[PDB]
Amino acid sequence: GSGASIFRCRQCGQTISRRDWLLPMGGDHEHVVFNPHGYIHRVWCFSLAQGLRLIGAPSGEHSWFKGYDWTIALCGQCGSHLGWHFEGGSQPQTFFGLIKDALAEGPA
Ligand SMILES: O=C1CCN(c2ccc3cc[nH]c3c2)C(=O)N1
Ligand SMILES: [Zn+2]
Repeated sequence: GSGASIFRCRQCGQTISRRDWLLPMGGDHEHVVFNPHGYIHRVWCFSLAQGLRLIGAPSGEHSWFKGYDWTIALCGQCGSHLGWHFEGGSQPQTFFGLIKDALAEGPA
C-alpha cells in the first residue's frame, strides 16, 4: 500500500476519508462542540468521505455550522454512527463533520 494517511471506521475498518480531504471550515478542520445533552464531540470536517449512508431528513436544528442543515451519517458497512453530512450551504455546498473518536487514522 501507499501508507497515505487515511481514516477508517473504528468499528469495522472500512476506509471513510483521507487526511488530504480535511476541510478547514471557518479556519479549522477541528470543531470541539456539544450535542444538546452536553456531551462533547471533537468533530473533524472533510470535503469528501466514502462508505457512509445518510439517515433521515436534513435538519437545521442546533446546527453547528451556520447556514447548513445536517443529516446523521452512519458507516454503510456496520451501521456505526460516524458523524453528519452538512448541506444547503454556500462554499462548499456540502461537507462531512465526522466524530474523530469514531475513526482511526492510519496508513492506507
Ligand atoms: O450540527 C449539528 C449536528 C447534529 N447535532 C446533534 C443533534 C441532536 C443530537 C442528539 C444526540 N446527538 C446529537 C447531535 C447537533 O446538535 N448539531
Ligand atoms: Zn463501520
